[PDB]
Amino acid sequence: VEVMETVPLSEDTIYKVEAILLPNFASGSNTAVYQSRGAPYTFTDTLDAGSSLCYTLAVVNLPEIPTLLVWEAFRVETELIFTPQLGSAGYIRAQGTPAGVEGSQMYFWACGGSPLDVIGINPDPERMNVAAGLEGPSKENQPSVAGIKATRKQVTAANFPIEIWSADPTRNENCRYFGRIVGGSVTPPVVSFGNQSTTPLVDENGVGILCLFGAIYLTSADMLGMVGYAGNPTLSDAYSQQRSVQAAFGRFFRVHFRQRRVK
Amino acid sequence: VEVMETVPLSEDTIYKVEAILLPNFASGSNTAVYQSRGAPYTFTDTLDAGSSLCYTLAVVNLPEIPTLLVWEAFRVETELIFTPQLGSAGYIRAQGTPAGVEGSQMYFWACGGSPLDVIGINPDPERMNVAAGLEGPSKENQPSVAGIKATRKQVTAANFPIEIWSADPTRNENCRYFGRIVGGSVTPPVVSFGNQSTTPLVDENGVGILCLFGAIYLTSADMLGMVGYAGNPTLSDAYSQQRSVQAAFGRFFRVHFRQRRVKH
Amino acid sequence: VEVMETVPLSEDTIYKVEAILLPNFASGSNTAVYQSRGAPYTFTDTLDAGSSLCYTLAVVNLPEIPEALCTLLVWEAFRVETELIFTPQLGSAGYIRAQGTPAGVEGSQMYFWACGGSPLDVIGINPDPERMNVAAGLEGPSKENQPSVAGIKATRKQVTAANFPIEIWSADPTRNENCRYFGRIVGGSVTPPVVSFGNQSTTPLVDENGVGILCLFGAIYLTSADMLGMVGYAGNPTLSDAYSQQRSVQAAFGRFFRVHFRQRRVK
Amino acid sequence: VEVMETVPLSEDTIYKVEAILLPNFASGSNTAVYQSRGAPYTFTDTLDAGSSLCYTLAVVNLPEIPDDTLLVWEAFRVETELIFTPQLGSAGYIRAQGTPAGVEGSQMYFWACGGSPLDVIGINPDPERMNVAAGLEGPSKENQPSVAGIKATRKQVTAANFPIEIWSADPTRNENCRYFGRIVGGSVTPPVVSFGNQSTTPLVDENGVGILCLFGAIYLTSADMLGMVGYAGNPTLSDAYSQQRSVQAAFGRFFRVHFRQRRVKH
Amino acid sequence: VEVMETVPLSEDTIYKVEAILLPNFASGSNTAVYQSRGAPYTFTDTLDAGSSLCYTLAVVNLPEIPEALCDDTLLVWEAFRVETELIFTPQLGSAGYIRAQGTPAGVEGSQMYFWACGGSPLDVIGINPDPERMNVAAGLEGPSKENQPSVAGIKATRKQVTAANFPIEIWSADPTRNENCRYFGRIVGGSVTPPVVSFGNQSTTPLVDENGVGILCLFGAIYLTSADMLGMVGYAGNPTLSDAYSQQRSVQAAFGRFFRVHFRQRRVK
Ligand code: NA
Ligand code: NA
Ligand code: NA
Ligand code: NA
Ligand code: NA
Ligand code: NA
Ligand code: NA
Repeated sequence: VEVMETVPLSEDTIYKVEAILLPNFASGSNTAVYQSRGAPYTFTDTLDAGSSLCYTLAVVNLPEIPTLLVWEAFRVETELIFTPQLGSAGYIRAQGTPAGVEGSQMYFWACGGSPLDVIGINPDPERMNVAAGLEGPSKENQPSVAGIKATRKQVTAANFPIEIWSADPTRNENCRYFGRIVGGSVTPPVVSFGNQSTTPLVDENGVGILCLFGAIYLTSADMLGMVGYAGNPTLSDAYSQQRSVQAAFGRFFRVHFRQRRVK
Repeated sequence: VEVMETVPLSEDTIYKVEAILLPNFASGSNTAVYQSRGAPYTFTDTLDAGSSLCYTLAVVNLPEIPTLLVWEAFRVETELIFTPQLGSAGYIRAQGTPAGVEGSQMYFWACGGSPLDVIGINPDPERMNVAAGLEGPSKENQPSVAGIKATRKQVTAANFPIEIWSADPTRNENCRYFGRIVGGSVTPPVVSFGNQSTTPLVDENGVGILCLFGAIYLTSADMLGMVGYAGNPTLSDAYSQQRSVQAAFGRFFRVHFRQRRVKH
Repeated sequence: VEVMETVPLSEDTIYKVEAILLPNFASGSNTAVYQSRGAPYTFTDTLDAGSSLCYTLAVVNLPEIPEALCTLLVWEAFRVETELIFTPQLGSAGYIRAQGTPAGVEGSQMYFWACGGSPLDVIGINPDPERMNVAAGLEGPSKENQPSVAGIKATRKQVTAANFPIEIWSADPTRNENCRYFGRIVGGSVTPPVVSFGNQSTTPLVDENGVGILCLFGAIYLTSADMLGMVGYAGNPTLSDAYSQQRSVQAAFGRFFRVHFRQRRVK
Repeated sequence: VEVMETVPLSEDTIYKVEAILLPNFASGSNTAVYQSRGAPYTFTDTLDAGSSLCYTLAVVNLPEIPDDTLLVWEAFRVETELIFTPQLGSAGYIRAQGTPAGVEGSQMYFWACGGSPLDVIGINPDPERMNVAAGLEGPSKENQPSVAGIKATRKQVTAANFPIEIWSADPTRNENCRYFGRIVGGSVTPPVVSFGNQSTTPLVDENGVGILCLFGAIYLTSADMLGMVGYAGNPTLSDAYSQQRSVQAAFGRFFRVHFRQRRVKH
Repeated sequence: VEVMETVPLSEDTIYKVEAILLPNFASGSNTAVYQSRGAPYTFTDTLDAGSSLCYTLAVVNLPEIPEALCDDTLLVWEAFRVETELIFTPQLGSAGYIRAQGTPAGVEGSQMYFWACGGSPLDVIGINPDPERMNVAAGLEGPSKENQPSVAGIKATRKQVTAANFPIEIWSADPTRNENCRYFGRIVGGSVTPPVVSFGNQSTTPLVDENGVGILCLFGAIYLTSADMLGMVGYAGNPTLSDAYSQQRSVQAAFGRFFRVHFRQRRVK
């Protein structure tokens, strides 16, 4: 598509979308399950549906506009919704203190004119399996790296686990995304939030996200760590059967649009 | 409301409000309790009044001003008041050293023309309860997420626990807020403070907080971690009965105002 | 006072003050005790003189300005260089027997400096008044059954002597009008300190109107406190119950200040 | 070479290269072995081929370009990003703490873009005790001290078997190259990987001159070690399971390099 | 001296110095010992030569300037910016292993990262942190024994780093001196703190003051000083971080600190 000039700003040529994407521990491709804590995360060699956080997706329809004019997203405000977890996450008997949330984390958002492109990799393919309800890589004896043989798909269903699928920097042409992954078994999360920040979506030529299909595609995943059961001990072998993934309560998006002429 | 021009600055067309919001571990709606350490935090299934930190609110009336002129808050200085805690927090017997303050944290302030809008979510509703003296989510079988069915309220009383209520980004239109949450069981807090920094409150159009009701609404919550009892061991099973939430001693606000012409 | 223009710069109308403020574990008001490690910090319910780090203060007289009174000329501090003096602590702090390695310095921290035209205004709060006492040699809050918060009943005064413990006294943001200060507190029982230093950085002291610290009393007031953590005794185990009797607060060796002045007309 | 003016930008005078460099636990100089986890890292006195992460190299051909001066491609900026996913149970579990182990430990994040191979210095950190296996490049055995002095072994990364535990970028060379590295120590340090598709890094020096591809190719080199991990379904971070503990690398490092044309004179 | 204008830049009026300062665990003043790991660090009350990291110094002579002295003015070399970078590699099994945690030990512990560039030697202050209990071995420069307190006051021992035997556990840069020098340091405490080393070949640091004046090489040389301690390590193939292997724990330094210093000429009176 050839990109031409923006349409002069006025009440009729601007738009905004607000959404909260909810944490998703899907059971299957067409069954997102919205809950902020997973089912207990078992220590088996298999990634299980219900305990493994998946990307959340939202496709938000934009108004029809009467060469062609399309909506162009030029900035986004995005913020996580969360509260501090003390006793809600159980307690550490050995330290006589609330456990809180801690562990490995992922903070991720994307805004695009089409679905998020991802690469699916099994990190320990001699040993690790992906349950039938979740999208896993193809079984083609490919190595555990992001090469030409790696499985590539788009996030168009509820069951893409974040422990398998990474954003594909070789695609995602008409999309902006940002991610941060933190390792460690007990690492503290840090969640900053407010209502004053905004992120531009325009490239070096001043071009934002062109909504050529008349919708905006929002994708997110926000894992903050692991937690136990409220009122119970945790962070011990004895209570390993109750340890669960904690996600944020939601990721807010406010996307701002103008109109762009394209050919 | 239609926002028009600012009034030319002069002695009579500016104002400032100073306040220190004090930590609050309320026992009920109409009873804030100002203390910087909570009652001991018990490991039960219930969030209890007295041991769970709640938002602190202040509504500060602004002078009458003789289309309509209103006070517009355009910037704020806000700072935490605290001191290092060593032996005041107990000691760790196994490590032969003062315990200090450590654990999960929240640092939060808001400035607005009306009360802070919040979302209330029970993070483990099958197991966790909120005591009668605290505001809890409605019991409508909603899932534990910030969706359409999540309980939405305004912070208009002393008994909104931070372990339940988060600022609502779908609302708070005439308000600026900033928050930071740190997890972990024993995470060290970091508190920086001074008297040289300021934060603007104006949006993209140069418009600050319009005090349409003739008052500025300040809201804060500042949890620095957990502590034990001075002179006693802590961070062990044996002394969990004494472990308490530590808040800052206060959050200072200095809010600066000009006047703005508006049309209702 | 009403602030007017700066006096044009020249050899005669600028000045600088250099000082190193030394760590102070005072035993009383008029006898600062300069040492970089406190007496062993006991686990009693009392903050003890000798083991608790106190603010350090220096009041430095500035030159008389000839024909100052007419409008009056005063010295105006408009920027400051300030840096901590320290060295890495390995075996000097003892060793951790269980981990077979030098202990170093670790624990809760405070880094603080202030520059002003009068003493630092502070608020004094006992964090656990049902249980904790302040020893008689140190300035403590008044005993007026006030809650342990920074409210209107909290004890307020100025740091004018050697015996204000940092575990009690915090800078007062409702006062300190002709003073700039910056503090950072770090919690945790074993937190590593980080000390960055150099001789290239400078901090401005001017407000939004371009006005720095006006030295109306004829002196610059410097206040500091720099606690880096806890340490043991060289050659001995530490970080254990058995050696808790030897655990002491470590401060920096000094805080350097270089304050730069010009002249300002007021009335 | 004398550097002259850039060629006016147009469709025919600009180019870009995309590549994903893959983690390499080489068995020998002849063959990179692309895998994101090493073979188990044994606690012997020898660095072993297959368990030690090596630099990855890619030489990417650029198009031929149609007085005594020449046009060459000039790389003026680069987008580079790591491809990874969070590791929970895929890394085993910590039995004592009843929780997934994740990835943690010492780290290295490194990229280079150049007109010729990366210049490196090879140092044995403990030469009285530590050996380097025959399948990996090690320093010369010339009784040199364990420091980066004039006697240290200097080589270029032109093969698959340069272990990052021995070979560091040489700041005395690497003239027509930009590189950036970060090493993090500690036995259990959490890695932090930030990524996105909005960031770009300039490659131009103080004279506005980028990487001059005098040989008609761009040389990319990387290494990205994120920590250690165990086996999925098994305990780890204990003596009992030390025989399974393995180095974890990123799944790949993406590069997108942007070029213009520069007039030069040999 | 009175500083005047810079000399117009040209091939003949610019210069650069490159050096790699190597880690030094000296046993005496005139005998630097270049090695990146010290001898085992004993837990005695004495800082020992061979196990304590000392500053490394390089004094590099600059070229004579033709007709440098003329009328009442003199040309001198002025250092106006510096690139400096640490040379290191990740340490896994090279540092031993932690038996209890079934993993390589790596490098961890207290750290110091320091560089200085000047027209004369680095001015330092020497302080014994625990003078009732701690001694400095005879081969190393230590504070004077004058009953001075353990602080940076007027009785603290002051001198310059002019030899190989100034331990970093004693000697700190002196902010009351170092007039014609720029320095930068960072100390990190803790018993097991991870080091973080960032490096590249794109960064440069200016050496000019508020008046645009860099380091004036009035003595005809550039003085480079560095110290880079990254933590502690064990022995390759052995357990570490335990009481049983404490006798093998050693300080780990960087393999070198690179400097590239850039000069122009400055007229002085
Ligand atoms: Na499983
Ligand atoms: Na549409
Ligand atoms: Na409870
Ligand atoms: Na005591
Ligand atoms: Na080995
Ligand atoms: Na070519
Ligand atoms: Na010793």
